Amino acid sequence: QSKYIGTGHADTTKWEWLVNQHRDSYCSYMGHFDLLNYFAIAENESKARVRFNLMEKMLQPCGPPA
Amino acid sequence: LNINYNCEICGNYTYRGPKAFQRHFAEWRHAHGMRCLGIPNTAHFANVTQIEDAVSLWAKLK
Amino acid sequence: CRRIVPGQFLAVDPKGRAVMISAIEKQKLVYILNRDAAARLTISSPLEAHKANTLVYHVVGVDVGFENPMFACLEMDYEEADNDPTGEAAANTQQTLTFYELDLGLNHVVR
Amino acid sequence: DLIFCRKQAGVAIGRLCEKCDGKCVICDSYVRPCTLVRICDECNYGSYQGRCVICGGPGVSDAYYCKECTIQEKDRDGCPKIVNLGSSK
Amino acid sequence: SQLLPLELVDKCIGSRIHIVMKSDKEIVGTLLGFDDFVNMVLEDVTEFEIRRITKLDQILLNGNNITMLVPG
Amino acid sequence: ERDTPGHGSGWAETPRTDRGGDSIGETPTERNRPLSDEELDAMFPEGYKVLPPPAGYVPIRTPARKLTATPTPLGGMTGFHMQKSVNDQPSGNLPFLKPDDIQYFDKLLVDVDESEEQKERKIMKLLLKIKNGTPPMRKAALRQITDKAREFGAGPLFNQILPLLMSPTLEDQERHLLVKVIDRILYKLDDLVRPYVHKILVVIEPLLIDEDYYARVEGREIISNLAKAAGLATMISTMRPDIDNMDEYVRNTTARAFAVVASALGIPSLLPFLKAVCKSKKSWQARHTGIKIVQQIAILMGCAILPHLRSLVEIIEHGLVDEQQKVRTISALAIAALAEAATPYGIESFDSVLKPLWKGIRQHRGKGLAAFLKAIGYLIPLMDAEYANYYTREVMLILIREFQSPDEEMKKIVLKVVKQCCGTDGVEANYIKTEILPPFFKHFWQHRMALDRRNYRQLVDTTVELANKVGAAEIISRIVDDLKDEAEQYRKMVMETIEKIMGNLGAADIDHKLEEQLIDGILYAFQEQTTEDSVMLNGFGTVVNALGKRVKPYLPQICGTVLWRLNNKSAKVRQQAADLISRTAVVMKTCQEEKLMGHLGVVLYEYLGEEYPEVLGSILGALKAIVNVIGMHKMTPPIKDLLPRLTPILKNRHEKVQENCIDLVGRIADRGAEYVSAREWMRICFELLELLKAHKKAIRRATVNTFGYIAKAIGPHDVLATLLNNLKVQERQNRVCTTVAIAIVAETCSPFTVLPALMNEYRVPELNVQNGVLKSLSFLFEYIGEMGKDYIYAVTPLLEDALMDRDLVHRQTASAVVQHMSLGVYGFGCEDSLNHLLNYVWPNVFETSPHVIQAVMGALEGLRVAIGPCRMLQYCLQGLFHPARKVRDVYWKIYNSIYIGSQDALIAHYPRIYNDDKNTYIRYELDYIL
Amino acid sequence: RLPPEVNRILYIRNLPYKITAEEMYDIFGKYGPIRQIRVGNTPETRGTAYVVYEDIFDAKNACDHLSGFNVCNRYLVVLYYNANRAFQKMDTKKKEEQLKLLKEKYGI
RNA sequence: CGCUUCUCGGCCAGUGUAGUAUCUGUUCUUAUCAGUUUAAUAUCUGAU
Repeated sequence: QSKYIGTGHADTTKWEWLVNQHRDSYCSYMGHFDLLNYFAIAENESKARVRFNLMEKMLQPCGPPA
Repeated sequence: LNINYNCEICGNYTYRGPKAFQRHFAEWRHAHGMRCLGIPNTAHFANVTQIEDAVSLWAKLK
Repeated sequence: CRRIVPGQFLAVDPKGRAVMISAIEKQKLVYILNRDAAARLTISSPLEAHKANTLVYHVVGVDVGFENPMFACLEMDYEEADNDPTGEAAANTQQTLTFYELDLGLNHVVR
Repeated sequence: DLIFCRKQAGVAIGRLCEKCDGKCVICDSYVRPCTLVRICDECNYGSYQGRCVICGGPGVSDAYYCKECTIQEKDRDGCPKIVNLGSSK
Repeated sequence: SQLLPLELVDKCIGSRIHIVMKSDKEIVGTLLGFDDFVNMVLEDVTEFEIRRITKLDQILLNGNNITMLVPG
Repeated sequence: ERDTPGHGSGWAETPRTDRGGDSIGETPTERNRPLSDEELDAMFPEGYKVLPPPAGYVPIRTPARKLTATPTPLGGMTGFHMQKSVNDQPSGNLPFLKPDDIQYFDKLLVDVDESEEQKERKIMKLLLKIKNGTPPMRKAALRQITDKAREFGAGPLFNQILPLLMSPTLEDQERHLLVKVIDRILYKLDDLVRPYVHKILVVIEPLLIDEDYYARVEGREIISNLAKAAGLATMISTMRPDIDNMDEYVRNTTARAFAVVASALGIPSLLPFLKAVCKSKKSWQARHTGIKIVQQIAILMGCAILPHLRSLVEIIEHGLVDEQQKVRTISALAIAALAEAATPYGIESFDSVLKPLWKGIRQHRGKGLAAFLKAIGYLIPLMDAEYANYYTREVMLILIREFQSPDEEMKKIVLKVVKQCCGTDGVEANYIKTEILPPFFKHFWQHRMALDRRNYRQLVDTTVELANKVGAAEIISRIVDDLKDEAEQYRKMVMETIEKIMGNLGAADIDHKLEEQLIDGILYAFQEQTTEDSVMLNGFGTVVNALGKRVKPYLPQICGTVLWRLNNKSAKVRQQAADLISRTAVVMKTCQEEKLMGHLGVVLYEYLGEEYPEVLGSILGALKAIVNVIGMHKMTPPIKDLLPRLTPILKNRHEKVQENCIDLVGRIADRGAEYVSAREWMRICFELLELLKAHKKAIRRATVNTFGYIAKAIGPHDVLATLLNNLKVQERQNRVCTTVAIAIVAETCSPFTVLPALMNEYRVPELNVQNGVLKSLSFLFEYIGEMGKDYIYAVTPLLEDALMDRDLVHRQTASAVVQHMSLGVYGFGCEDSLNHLLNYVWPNVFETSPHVIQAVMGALEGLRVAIGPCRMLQYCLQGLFHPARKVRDVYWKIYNSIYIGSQDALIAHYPRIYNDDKNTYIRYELDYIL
Repeated sequence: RLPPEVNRILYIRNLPYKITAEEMYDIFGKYGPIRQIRVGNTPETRGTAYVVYEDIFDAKNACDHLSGFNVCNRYLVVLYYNANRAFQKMDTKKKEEQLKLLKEKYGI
């Protein structure tokens, strides 16, 4: 369980849980080709610049911890 | 109980019982010293006494 | 689609010997290939590159003709980025290029 | 004392003895064999060539997984070659 | 509780036996079988006057002239 | 204290130097060594006075020796005289005290309270309830100590065990148990054990180096549990000084320790230490050890050594050249073991090793020599048969010249080598045929060898591989003539060898004349069997099934013996010949020798009145295999005769019977099953029913499957009605097998029939049969799968009742039903109900009762796949952060189990979450609208 | 010709709590010179004693004849004392002086 | 072994490893504050 990421425990902080689901949101968005294309259409960029941006936002999302 | 003991990370505090120490570890102030020290909470650090060793342990964590 | 399970990025050698496969994060495995007795393609057993808390931007087969093969894992660690209450490690981390190196004879894979 | 090795899942077919022979390994059960067992030659090697994935005797057959463990997708975790408390080998 | 003699012959089947005629002759070989009249099948039997012959195979010994049977 | 400790070592050997030198100049001129009052205050525990009676008293004592000879020779003799007692001495215990043990448990010769530590020691004699007494005492006492782990602390414990795990007279059972206590408390104490660690190994390490197989494996288990349990630097800082300890024993073992601690904490942790050791320049004894360590690492970690291979070797090379011998010796030996875990890998890592090795090979005399072989031999498989080609061609010489030694260490070695050298693809056939064989069969095949164990095996192997190359008839030809050599173990050997060979190579090569010599042989052996052993028997079977219809001229001689033996010779040998038929059935068939099938059928049929179990068993076995060749309707004891003839046997109590019988009955009631009028069957039913008292699994196994077969023959209602009555008194899950009948039955005609009977039968007030019916549903759905899409409704309300309490067990088992249902239905659209049930499940979440919980985990996991997450997750939100610990413990454990599977799905189902000051928890993406 | 376990020590029990070193020294005195004795003077060990001789075979003759021997109205449990165990209350230190001494006088 | 008589019948206290549940008996609802502890209690730890 532990070496399988996204594992929680009862000490789980708010922040960590949410950052988790962010990241996983992302590897989905890189995953599901369409969903990606959806984003691309909406906010006009490349597919690439999308994926790139995302892979920037990976570690950050929500901003610094507490 | 009523046996001399000391926790180093907490104010070099004194504890009179060994059962008391586990309770101190699952504690508000003990976790405040850890987390505010930069050593994050819960169950990996339980056996801590001195401030120094758990710093390299936390470097092993991250 | 996982965060940790391969199939996302995929790379493979010029000489076809071995092929590396990877998720986005944490897992990079490698399957070696050699044609059978009759030269029909037999698949090796896997291997593992595991490295904790490491983002793989992109992977590419490498060229070394008839060597121990190489791969390029573009990486970044976020582990600095978590344990920085400030938000400095947010900046001032640079993505780490590493070449992994298959090694047949020893048959593991070494950073 | 008795728990999995869960080292990585190779191509090596599993091997079971007389005793263990029917059992879908994790669901303990005879029901509905469908799909097939893989373990690491690390787990499975040498004296372990055709060794029981449980008891340490010679394998006379090949464990099939249940369907139950199938849809719960467990068969794909680390290689179920049980290590006892003592050194496996 | 009584021990029947035919039961004693039965258990010495496949063993070595000495068969003692009412005359001065004796045969030792493996007891293969017997009937109710105590005719007897011996295997590879030594024939003695108290060594005449080494028999090879199977001998039917006529129960008629048999006096004593000895297991061993 | 550590520095202190080693100080004490250099002490010890400085002393042995003083004494040994004192008899070195004294020889130029032990336990009995006299003692000092500090030394005398060193042994006895606390709490004793020394005395004086008097300086006149202690003067006579001083006079004692001088007056022990003096008054040894003087006058005395002793005289009894012919002529309200008290004082009953208090001895023994509930588990009782052996006489010797008084010394330990003496303080249970006092009877008091009010002494505090001493109340903890005096309470820790709970041991004795471990060491001796009744099994239940052992159990309960054992836990009582486990939960008292933290409390008394190690110190008192090990203070009070290690005497016993040291007991000069300690029992083996007592040993193993007291180990159990050491493990079990070592699941708990972690930081605690530190000061005790060495003070543990000292007992244990002997156990690790253990003749008994199960002994060792325990030992290793706990030395890990300790080493991992304690800290690495603990283990090290502990265990240096045993390296240079004078006794080779303690080194030896000390290694195997380090082997284990290394399996625990990984090599690379530990390397720089080792690598330090092998460069220790003080003395060799270390290096002898450190190298050994490399080895036992090799052996243990085995196939996994692979990655640091190169480093390890990079240690060990600097040995081979050493001035001291052993260090050479052991060293190389390690290289061997390495490669043997290396298999065909890492060749060039060994690389820089060779060129000494080859040279070393030349110049040697002795154990070391053959050792270097042990290596090279294990190398060759790792080379390139061009390079390997050359180097091979050099060795096979020295190998030749060396067959002949008297050394057995040798013959093992050179043997295993040949396996490899001439065990090669890149080696040429004839060459072996000429140079090697004639020696080989000469010096090796001898009666020295086979009496020993290993050599037996290793031999067989080797010869086999020489077959796999030079062919079959070559070998077998030369060893046939020895089936008729007298002594058994030898014969046994040739026999198994052949068996394999015609295993691998195939019979097809063998000529004719030789073959006559086979079968004549394989009888001649088979006719004389000290014990009944699988060897000759199997070895035969394979012989025949290989020869196929080449065999045919030989039957009459076989079956002739088969019968002759079969009879007499008194019964012990009978079962053997029986089996012999068992295996050769197939051959008696396809060749179409039917008169044979008349013979066997009927004459076996007679023995089924044989009273010895161990015959009748093998008898039936023969019958079974006889059935699998000749079909039913051609059976010469046509079934009508037979099957009843079996029927009464089922009482037989004894094992092998019940096995082969129920097996047989099964085959026949499956296949023919018409031959026998129904009435007979229903007798069979009411006889089966108590076969479910079987201690054994397999009996019940096939038992059930039969129960089904007949249930097909007749039709269901009765047979479940009949099963409904059965298994009333089965103990703790023994009856369940009956339930398994209800299941399999319920398939083998449309279950769609049977339920109403079943369901209704949950009405009955008798509790345990209620839960029985629940499991019935359990296995039931597990066995039906898709079909559940119907009767689901039927059960659902019932699951509601049972699932609502009477007691746990209701909730446990029922919940299991939910599981197997929930998988089976999958995605046909019946969720709605399953949602409904989810409710009455849900509250069960909380309990400590292990079976109830791992049951529930079962439930919610399956239910996940049926309902889907999103619904689940909608039960698991609120739980995560709930203030309490208890709830968070669990709702997390659930949410994990949801989480690992279907992580990919979730994304949708995390709800919106409002972003705070330092952070943004709203994922803005999804709201981009075109 | 001896079992290895037995040692110059014997555990000795079934004693009265009045009983005399005079009695003791005398009786045990038969087999050989006493290295020395201890008597449990303590709440628990009142009733038992240890005995140690200048030789084992001394003690062997002892456990031989004194086996179950009588004193007063009691039969003394007579046992070869175990060893190792709890002693390490002391430490091995105090070589240095002595082994320098043999180092010195004899020069060896 | 055969015949006769009588009776009855058949056919047209095992064991082993792990673990939970449930009764009864015994002790406490009892002075303040300081720490550990708990969802909150409780419980545990000191002195008047």
